[PDB]
Amino acid sequence: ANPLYQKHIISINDLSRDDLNLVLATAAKLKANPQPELLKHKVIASCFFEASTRTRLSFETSMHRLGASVVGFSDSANTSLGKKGETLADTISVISTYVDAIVMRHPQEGAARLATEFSGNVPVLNAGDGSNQHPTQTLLDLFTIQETQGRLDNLHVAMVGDLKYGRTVHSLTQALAKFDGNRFYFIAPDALAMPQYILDMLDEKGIAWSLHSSIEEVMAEVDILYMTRVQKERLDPSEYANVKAQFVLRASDLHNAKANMKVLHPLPRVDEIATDVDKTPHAWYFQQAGNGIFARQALLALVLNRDLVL
Amino acid sequence: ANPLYQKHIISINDLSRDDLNLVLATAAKLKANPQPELLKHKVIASCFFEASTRTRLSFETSMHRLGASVVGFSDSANTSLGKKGETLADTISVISTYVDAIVMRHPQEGAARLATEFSGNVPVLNAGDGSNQHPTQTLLDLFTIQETQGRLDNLHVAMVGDLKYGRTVHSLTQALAKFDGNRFYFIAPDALAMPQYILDMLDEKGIAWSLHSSIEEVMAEVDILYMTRVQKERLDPSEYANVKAQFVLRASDLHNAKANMKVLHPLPRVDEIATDVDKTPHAWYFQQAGNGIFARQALLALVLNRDLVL
Amino acid sequence: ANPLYQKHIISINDLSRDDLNLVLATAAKLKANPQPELLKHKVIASCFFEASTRTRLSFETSMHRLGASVVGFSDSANTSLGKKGETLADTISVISTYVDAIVMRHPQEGAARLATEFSGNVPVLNAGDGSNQHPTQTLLDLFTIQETQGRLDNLHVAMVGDLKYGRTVHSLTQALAKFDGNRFYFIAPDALAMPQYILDMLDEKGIAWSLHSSIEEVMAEVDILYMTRVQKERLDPSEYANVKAQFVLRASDLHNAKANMKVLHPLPRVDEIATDVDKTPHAWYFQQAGNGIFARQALLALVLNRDLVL
Amino acid sequence: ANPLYQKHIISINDLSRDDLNLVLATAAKLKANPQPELLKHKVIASCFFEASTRTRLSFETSMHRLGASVVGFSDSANTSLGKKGETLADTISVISTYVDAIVMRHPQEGAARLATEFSGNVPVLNAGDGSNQHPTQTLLDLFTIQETQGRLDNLHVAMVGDLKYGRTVHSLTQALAKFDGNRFYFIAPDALAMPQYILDMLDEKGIAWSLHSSIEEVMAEVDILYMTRVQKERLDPSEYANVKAQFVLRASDLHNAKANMKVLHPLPRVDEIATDVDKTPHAWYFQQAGNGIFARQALLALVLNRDLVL
Amino acid sequence: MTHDNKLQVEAIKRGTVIDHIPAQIGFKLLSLFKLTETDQRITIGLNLPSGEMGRKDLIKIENTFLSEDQVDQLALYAPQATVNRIDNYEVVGKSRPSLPERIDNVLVCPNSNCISHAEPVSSSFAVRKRANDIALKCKYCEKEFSHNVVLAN
Amino acid sequence: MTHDNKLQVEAIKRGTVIDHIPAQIGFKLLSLFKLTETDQRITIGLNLPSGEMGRKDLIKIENTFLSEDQVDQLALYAPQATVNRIDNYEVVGKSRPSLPERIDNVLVCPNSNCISHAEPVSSSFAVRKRANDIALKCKYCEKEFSHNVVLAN
Ligand SMILES: Nc1ccn([C@@H]2O[C@H](COP(=O)(O)OP(=O)(O)OP(=O)(O)O)[C@@H](O)[C@H]2O)c(=O)n1
Ligand SMILES: Nc1ccn([C@@H]2O[C@H](COP(=O)(O)OP(=O)(O)OP(=O)(O)O)[C@@H](O)[C@H]2O)c(=O)n1
Ligand SMILES: [Zn+2]
Ligand SMILES: [Zn+2]
Repeated sequence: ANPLYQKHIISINDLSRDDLNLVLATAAKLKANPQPELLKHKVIASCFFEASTRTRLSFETSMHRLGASVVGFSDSANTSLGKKGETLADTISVISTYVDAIVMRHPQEGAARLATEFSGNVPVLNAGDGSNQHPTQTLLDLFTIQETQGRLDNLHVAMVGDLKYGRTVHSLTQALAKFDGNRFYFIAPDALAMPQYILDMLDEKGIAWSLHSSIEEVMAEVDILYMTRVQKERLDPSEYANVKAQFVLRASDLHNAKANMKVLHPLPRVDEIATDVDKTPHAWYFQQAGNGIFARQALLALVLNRDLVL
Repeated sequence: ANPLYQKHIISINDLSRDDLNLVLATAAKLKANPQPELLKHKVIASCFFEASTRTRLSFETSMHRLGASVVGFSDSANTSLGKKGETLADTISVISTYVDAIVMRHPQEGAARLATEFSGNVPVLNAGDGSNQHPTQTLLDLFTIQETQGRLDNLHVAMVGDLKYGRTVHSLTQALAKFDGNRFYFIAPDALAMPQYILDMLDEKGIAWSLHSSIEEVMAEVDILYMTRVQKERLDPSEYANVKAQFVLRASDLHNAKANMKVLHPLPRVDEIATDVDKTPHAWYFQQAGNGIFARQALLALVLNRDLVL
Repeated sequence: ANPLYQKHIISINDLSRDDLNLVLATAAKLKANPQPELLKHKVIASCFFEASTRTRLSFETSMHRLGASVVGFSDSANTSLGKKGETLADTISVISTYVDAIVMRHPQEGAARLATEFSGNVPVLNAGDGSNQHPTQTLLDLFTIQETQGRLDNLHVAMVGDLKYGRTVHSLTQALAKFDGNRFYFIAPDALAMPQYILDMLDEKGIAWSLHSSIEEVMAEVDILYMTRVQKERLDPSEYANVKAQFVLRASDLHNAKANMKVLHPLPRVDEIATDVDKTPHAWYFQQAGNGIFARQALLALVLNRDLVL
Repeated sequence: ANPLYQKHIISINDLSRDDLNLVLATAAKLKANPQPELLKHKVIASCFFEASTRTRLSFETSMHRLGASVVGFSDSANTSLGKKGETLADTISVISTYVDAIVMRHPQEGAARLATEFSGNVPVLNAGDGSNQHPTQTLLDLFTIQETQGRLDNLHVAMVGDLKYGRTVHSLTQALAKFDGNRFYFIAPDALAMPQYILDMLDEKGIAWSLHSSIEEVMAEVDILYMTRVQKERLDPSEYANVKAQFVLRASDLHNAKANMKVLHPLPRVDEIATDVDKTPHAWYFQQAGNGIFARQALLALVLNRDLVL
Repeated sequence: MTHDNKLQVEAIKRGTVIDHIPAQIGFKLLSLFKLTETDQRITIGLNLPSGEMGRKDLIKIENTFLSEDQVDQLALYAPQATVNRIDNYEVVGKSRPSLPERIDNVLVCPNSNCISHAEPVSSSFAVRKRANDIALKCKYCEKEFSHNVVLAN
Repeated sequence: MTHDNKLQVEAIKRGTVIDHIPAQIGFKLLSLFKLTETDQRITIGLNLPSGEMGRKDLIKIENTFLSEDQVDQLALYAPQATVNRIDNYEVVGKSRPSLPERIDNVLVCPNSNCISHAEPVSSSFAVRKRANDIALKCKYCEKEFSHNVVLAN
């Protein structure tokens, strides 16, 4: 039976290097020969207690591409749950009484791991829990670095944007720190800097990093430039505007990019990457989102299948 | 490969007579022998940025009757998209990264044709764009005129109701003007008259039409009586009431109808067609809605299939 | 007592030429020599069941410049009275035991006239009742026309915009038609034209009216230009934007107007009057809104005080 | 006339040391020997386009203790003016024909300064405009500092909390920097620290400031401790809860404070000041909120009355 | 030389000379058609004397030949403009603008509900001379308007 | 009338010549300071060869004399320009721009929450600290930004 069989994918900190490679090699195989009936007769719950369309449509398409049925809800705007004080332990004790895996997003951190204490043997896969984890976004980003760069080690990865509160850059720095010789360049407004617990883990593992203030200082050496959105309310209107709105990428800036460099953005991008970047070979944000299908498919294939045929 | 293969069905003005016949003969075949696995393994997105239940349940049942999977959202009341300024070019560049056709309704006119510039090769089929087009409503109406009348040319078609803002009567007059010898009778309150660009196209094609003030002036000669709803806010409460609420059909009025005459209404009907009309042989509004399934099925079969088996 | 003492002020239809001149006479008196303790110890109720803050502040400032007390409310999506179940008739029956006069604006027509049968000896003054009446707007419009032109007879008044649904333009035409020799020009989009009843009344009185298509064709002969706001809901966006080279006024258009020509507008003036008009001498909408204070002081003074010797 | 007679009160930046002392001088006079008929017959407008009931009740009570009339509104999700389409400039242009003074609080910065160009000879007094200014809060803070300490020069003032976004702490530092020899201690979380512009201004004036990490290290030397509320949205829950052993004040912390040390807070004080402080002699936030009455009486009295002999 | 006209001004070796621009269209066209985004010498004349045609404007742009499509665009604006190319010190071709079939980019849809307004889209209108006017049909809306309504804006 | 030519065109009688405009600022200045809404003959030369910048722009507006504060409004765009005022073919005056104290109308407050965006008021900024690099403070929201930032959006 494969290692991931019937596991809960709750946190990146819980997956080993080995675990991460396995998911990535299965994604590569399913992207190459489809397996449209692998999860035939499985029913999977898509519980989005917090609405997230991008993530939901992606997760359910990939459940659909392996042959599974989907039942579920998207809420934030009412869909009767927690109705009349019903706890989340209780909702999950009732949903696991009839679906074969629960995919869930929830506003509070810790909610997917609590689901785990009540779901019996139905695997729980986390699609986001407040400001804590989002594994399936890190799996798709990793898959995309690997497929475009050929490797996951010895990379020069720049992380540009709001690094203090960008929940995805924090997990991608932890995943990449599992591999060797990567070098990190953080480029953030002072108010939005990469927190200490990250930096402290990088130092302790002997991994190199450095802060720069503009992308021009580092463009030439860079393989993956991962942009994040600054949310305008983490700053006031005039802080955003005043001199910090210059963590914006444009085509002109890409001149000296290595031929292999790729630009990644978990999306919505709104300001930070100008529309003229789209026409360049380095724009890989949309192809990154399409890889969400294979990464996500691979996790559901590995978790529901004892043995995998390939 | 069939002409419609992998086309975007955005506007009626873009479909030829030939194109319209083809869709209608395929609807007739699928209504006669079902093809429940024709779109097996296709996943289709049902994006209703504006909610429309009638249209959505119809479109998804017909995707289900050809074997396809559906992922999608209905919004107007929040489902997290346009979240944080995300443009529609960007949402479509991400949805076409994983579904095989996009069906979409949107509040603004032009939105399905914009989707087309960003969807790559995934066909976009328009389920309504503001006050502009709704092809799939005109295809189902046409199918219903054809199946009940035996032809689409040489008809006497009366259009009764709010003709100024009824987006469906405007497209059905353009589609029917593709065919020969049809005669139009418009019966509208003065405030709700058939706009000039319509009349001007009919004149220029040498097609006959005329305005009448009551259905009794024309009942005897009529084959298709297409009723539209007046929306009470296009008029004030007392304008509606005062003498213009007499574009209402009742059983009594049908006395002298030809035996073949049919009453069509895209629905909700609320006032305009009295409940006693339902028991008559001429009431075809509900059977018109059921034909939405075959018209809609035919378009998805023609657009996703290179060659069709029949 | 004065003729209006203790009278109800509900429709412009109900005030004779003479009552209209009495009000206007008084209001010039109060403007000139103010009497701030005239309604000392009176308590007026400002029942706005429909919010209109401009009208509410004008009235409450009128109440306080005559030294009266004010209790009341407004109700955009809020506060209890009329409830749903609790009738307007019972609301009024209870409030007319507490106050000395009731100013009310309600969304349904005739609400003020219903009120009159429940307020006892307490006078009720209409501030707007659905699309029916708003007499205190007509009273300030005539006061501004009389104060700029010197008379209310023999005027060339142009009325422009939504003549079909501006309640103010319907009223101002009835009131100006009690005075003699007035000539009316109605420049409106033919979908939004003056109702046949205003016109049929005007021809029974022998009054002269003509309809025009753009202000530029009467600019030369006109005394009062009464712009109205075109209500874009009663229109299609494309319809709204289609009309000629519009019916909005700009200073360039004014280069032919007589020196005593004044542009009036009940406000808001989103679009139809450009800012450059504000600096010409013909602009008088803001001054018109200040005369709202003296017109409503006048009405309250005559209704609540037995005879007036100012 | 007095120097502030008919002046607009918009930014603390615009009032000289002398104007600040005049206001404070007057307010002690009105507190001592009240003059309840000073603005008899004046009508002030309380335009709160943004609700703040504490500030609104303080001002309207100031208006009524001087015998003035009040018309106006508040607008948490409600009442018509400013509309969307109707400009602030046209709202003010119309209201300044009705009243004698306008107090206004608006959510966008500079709204009060825009107003000033449209109110004619009518004075406008700012009650808050986005994150820019709130001069009547600074005026009562200085009145409380002058009334407890005896002077406004040579003070050791500690400012604590969200120094980056408290508009009140930015203002109070400008105003105290017009008086001489003041020494400032700023105890803030380094993510929420005093902007470089307050500090660069303070060094151009030669003023002494130092930054500290917890109140306990300056408790001993301090005269005024000005607590601010830490705004938990501009923070992560875990960040919010992480800081030291906090920057909240409790009586235990006060056991070293000088006898004349007073704790001030603009209010609300959810968390940062514990209830046991309320009973110590150093607590002065409630008394500070009562001085709000005498500071705003003073401003209104000097702006609307030509010279004052109390 | 003199009855003024030339007094020393710009004869060019090769380029385009747009002449008889109607007065005030002259600056529209530079903006709209983004003619200054070049390094080549441009010499422009505004409110140029034209006893010959009232008053006019004239842009001279060298070593650049603005053709076919680019010329027909200008017709909505300066419909009586004669473009002239030059390749060695004299007129090698005079070209009047004819109305095109499509006008891309420079024009806004009057329709405020049209999706062209909020999106990364280049505007595009189909042109139709309906005697008395040119109607312009938007490619997104499919709403048709008088060219006077669209150019007014 | 004097022997013009296009590498440095010649003589207008009476009026203003703004010379030594950096490349590509000339059109910017025409559109921004609305110089073109006059009936006077303007002559403009773009990307010309000259006095050492190599390549420059130049604007000639006959009969208009724009001065002292008008010239100063040109300062963060063309600080090294010269505004010659001409009368009867003689350069009777040579000004250069200096930093103004107020720059009305032309700029846009980068602060998305100030009220100036939405209304019939024109922008106004107080200017601070010459050439080591300028600060502009909005009249309305009293927020101070770096000129580099106001000069993008
Ligand atoms: N070496 C040259 C040759 C011609 N031109 C310009 O090319 C234009 C072409 O006009 P032309 O055919 O030479 O005589 P016109 O009668 O002025 O043309 P039109 O019939 O339009 O008046 C003139 O404005 C002239 O300035 C030029 O700048 N340089
Ligand atoms: N009647 C005149 C006289 C001069 N000029 C213009 O005036 C400008 C410069 O004035 P001038 O002092 O005469 O030449 P320079 O000494 O080179 O001026 P500078 O050194 O400041 O460039 C030149 O571009 C010239 O075209 C003009 O157009 N019309
Ligand atoms: Zn359009
Ligand atoms: Zn600003």
